[PDB]
Amino acid sequence: MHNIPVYRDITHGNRQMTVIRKVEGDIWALQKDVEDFLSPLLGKTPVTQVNEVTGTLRVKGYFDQQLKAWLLEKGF
Amino acid sequence: LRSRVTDRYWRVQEVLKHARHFRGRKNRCYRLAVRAVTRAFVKCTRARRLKKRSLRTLWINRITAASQEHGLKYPAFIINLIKCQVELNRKVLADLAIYEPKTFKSLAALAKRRRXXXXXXXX
Amino acid sequence: XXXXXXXXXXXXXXXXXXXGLTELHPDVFSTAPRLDILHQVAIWQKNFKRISYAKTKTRAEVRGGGRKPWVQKGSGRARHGSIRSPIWRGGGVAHGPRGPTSYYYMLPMKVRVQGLKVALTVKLAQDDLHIVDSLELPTADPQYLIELARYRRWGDSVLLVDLEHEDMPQNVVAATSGLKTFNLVPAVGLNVHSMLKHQTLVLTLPTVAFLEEKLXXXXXXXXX
Amino acid sequence: XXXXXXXXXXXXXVSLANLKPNPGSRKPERRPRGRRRGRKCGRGHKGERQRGTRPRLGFEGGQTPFYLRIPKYGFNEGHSFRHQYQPLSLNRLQYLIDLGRVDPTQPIDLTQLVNGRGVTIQPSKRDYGVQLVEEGADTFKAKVNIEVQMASELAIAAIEKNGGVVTTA
Amino acid sequence: XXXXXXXXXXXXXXXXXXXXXXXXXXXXXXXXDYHAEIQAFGHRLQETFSLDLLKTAFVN
Amino acid sequence: KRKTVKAVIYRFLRLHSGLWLRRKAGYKKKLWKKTAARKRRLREFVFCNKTQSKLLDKMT
RNA sequence: UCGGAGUACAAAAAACCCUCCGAGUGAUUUUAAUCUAGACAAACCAGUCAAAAUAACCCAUCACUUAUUGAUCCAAAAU
RNA sequence: GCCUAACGAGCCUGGUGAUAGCUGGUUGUCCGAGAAAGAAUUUUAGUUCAACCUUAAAAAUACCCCAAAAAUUCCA
RNA sequence: ACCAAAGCUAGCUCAACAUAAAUAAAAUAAAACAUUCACCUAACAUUAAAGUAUAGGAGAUAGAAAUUUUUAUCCUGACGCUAUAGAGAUAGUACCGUAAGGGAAAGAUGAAAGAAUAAAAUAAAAGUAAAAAAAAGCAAAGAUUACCCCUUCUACCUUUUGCAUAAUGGUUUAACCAGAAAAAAUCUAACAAAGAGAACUUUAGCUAGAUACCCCGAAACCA
Repeated sequence: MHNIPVYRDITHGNRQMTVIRKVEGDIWALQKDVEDFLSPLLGKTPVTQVNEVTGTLRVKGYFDQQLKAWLLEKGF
Repeated sequence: LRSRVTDRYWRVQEVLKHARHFRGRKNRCYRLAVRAVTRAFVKCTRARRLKKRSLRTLWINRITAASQEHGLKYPAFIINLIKCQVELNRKVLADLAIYEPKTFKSLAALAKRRRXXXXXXXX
Repeated sequence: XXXXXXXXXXXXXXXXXXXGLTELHPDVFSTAPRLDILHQVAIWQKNFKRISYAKTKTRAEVRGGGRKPWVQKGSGRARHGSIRSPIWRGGGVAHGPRGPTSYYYMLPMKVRVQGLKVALTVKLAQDDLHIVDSLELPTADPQYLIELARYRRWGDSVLLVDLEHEDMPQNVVAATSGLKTFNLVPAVGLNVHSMLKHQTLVLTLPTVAFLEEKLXXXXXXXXX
Repeated sequence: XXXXXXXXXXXXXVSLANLKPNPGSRKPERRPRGRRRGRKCGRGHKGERQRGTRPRLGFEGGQTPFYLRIPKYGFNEGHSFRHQYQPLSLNRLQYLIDLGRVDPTQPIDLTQLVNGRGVTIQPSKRDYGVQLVEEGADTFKAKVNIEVQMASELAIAAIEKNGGVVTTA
Repeated sequence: XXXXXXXXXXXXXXXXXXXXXXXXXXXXXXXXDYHAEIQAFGHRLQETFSLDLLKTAFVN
Repeated sequence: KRKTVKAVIYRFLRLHSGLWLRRKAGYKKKLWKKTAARKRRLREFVFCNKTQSKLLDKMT
């Protein structure tokens, strides 16, 4: 199989946003880790979690490379 | 398929319930009842807005009368009350102008006193 | 890997026995049940069962003629065409149901499958799901079933999925005869509609076997 | 975490009456009846827009249409008689090698590529050929035989370089 | 349902031409007991004693 | 099902991204007084405006 | 339909059955070969300027300065 | 002129729910924002994109704008 | 309390199953019109090819074929409707026209007449009940008395730059009566380099659901 889901969301034609799906463990801790990781790099931490029956991690920027690398090396 | 059922009849019943005491078909027919109801509400708002104006004018007239009884007019009394730092409303002032002539007589005396003192200080 | 352990209580269903032990591992269980999927599945199941027999007659389908009732001008009356017009009390409706249709639609396999799966999870975690080794009804009478449901304190509505439909007459005969509380259905005929219809689920070992096989094969086919 | 929180509390057993959609799932369809937009149902005052007889699309109002002022070219002439060839990247191939698919030379063929869901269906394409456009070919795995209609120069290059076999039919 | 509202409108319209006399026992909707009344009577007013004499006071 | 307008299909070309392409008009005749550069640039292609490109998209 | 000068006072644009003149071209000599940036104007469609590279040499004047034309499909001297 | 009480071409039925850019009409509540003219058209009582406006998201910055300069056109 | 409403039942729509001769047009669409026009007269099954190959004042529009894929009976009714709905139908009657033809309206007591059991008696219309001291009123409201005079206000709707307008529509009441189309998109979910029930799409897509384009009217033409 392939490691982790990766959702590239398009709100409009020329506009792009990043979307992650819950895989292993609780979403809160991983979200905090995402904030702490993206804070020095981006300068800000615009991380938002949308949870109904499952969850969606949405941030402002493109971290997807670091996303895949992180969730790969971690193994979750 | 739906039905007209009692909905329209109940709405008409309500409007006609509010259409009571009206004259003629307006207390009977539905359409004229509505047309009269709209006007009734508009007149309600407008008259409730102008009620303060009517009461104010009436009070001003009464106070003007009670003032003219003492030899001074309404504007002079108003000015004197302003310089006397009196924030008393014209409603209570009119009530005193009716039931309690003594208080209004005192205020008029102080008014003439302030007017005479200002006219003597200006000269 | 989190392994869920469910206890299967074997009932010999004669009377006064709640004692039985079997270790079950229902990997079919889901963390959070989807209300949206379940609702869509229910709505769809309600949708494809619609006959769509509603019929009316548009002004063109009215038996009445298309002749003009009077002259256009000079008559003093209003301008009017055929009396089958919707403005006439002798006419029909234009926007009416008369034109037929089909209210059903094709729902993706993963959606309905995950629907049955999630529903099964709901019934599972709700304690309303019980697993047995087999089923016995030696006396085969309504009174026995009623007093059994009352003594064992089962749910108000219990859906029994046991048989493969090819055997065991003694059970089916009494179970399918004049019983509002209990409902019968083969293991291969198990559906989400039937589960959501009842407040309590009771399954046997072969039923759970075929069910978990079908659901694991569909989950493995949906994951791959 | 939600399983434990749902199993901890005793709910209403979720009767069919307790079924509710997620927020924003189904739209509250707008009905023209009301004082919100008066009597025109959003069609505006008069005009031909009000009528159901309103003019057809692709019409500029009687002035010379946009498409009529445009010259002609053989762009559409191609889509009919063109010979169809589908390019395939070596990255996809090495990806198939890394997916744990069939290793040996003999069974490998286009059919096996069909069964692996790695092929593009060409029902409307007559005389369908198979071509290979090079990409993702850096340090790709070795000893893999590939049989295609016509392979590009860099494709045959890349394949033969690592010891692969190119079969041209 | 339209039947319940038609029955309620008919009962409310029937009570206009017919006026029933006031009853003392059916006056209060909830059950009327001696202790409840004297308890509230004790909670409202400052001080209340002699429950027997109090009950006797309302007896005719 | 909808019928695509052939008038658009012939003289217009849609890419995979949804971009429309058309030939420059004016090259057909009366080139005697026209500059060779004009004809040269009229023999090339041009992309349609998004407003009209959408209209041509709905017809394809 | 188009161009110029006023109405339309020191970047644009701006009407009337307002007001002056001009065009569907006329002539004399050298000749405008291939295409890469980047802009003006512009609802659509039509119009202007053009560094620079390559191959081969080493457009211009009058009609005050600009005007002096025609978007599709269909025919022909032949491609 | 007449051809069954109205004949510049009868009446009945059917095509037919002919066509109408016109005219006469289009029903419950509350909240926020909120339009009067750029060129064309066998076109002026109609249309097609600009001049506006509304919804839902993103990346920017924008204006009132003084002296360097050409009532304005530009910019602290 | 008067004319009056309110209480039921016939009745049917649709799906499935059983069982003495001879090229019709035109109105219309292409906002005119002239070549042209899905459609209709008889034969013409599903998936996909495909709105493709082509045709067309190359305008509107029209539009395949080669080829592909398919399947055994037995299991009946209603998220169709009631005297304005559903067929017009208690009926092609009464009646109209020379004729062809056009075409209606119309029943309720109770288990039992055993003829006073019922239960409301409120829709527009007049009776029980008229204006009332020398006073003005798009018809009320604030005050005021258990009623009124005084003071404060230019009908509704439609059409318009603008209507109380002496511009339009309405006797009143009841009832009937006019926004039903998803491509691309926004949004809710399924899975994800794959989606989707052997059909298509796809440099984050794909699938499913949910969101926006109403009626009446000619003078005439043709058979």
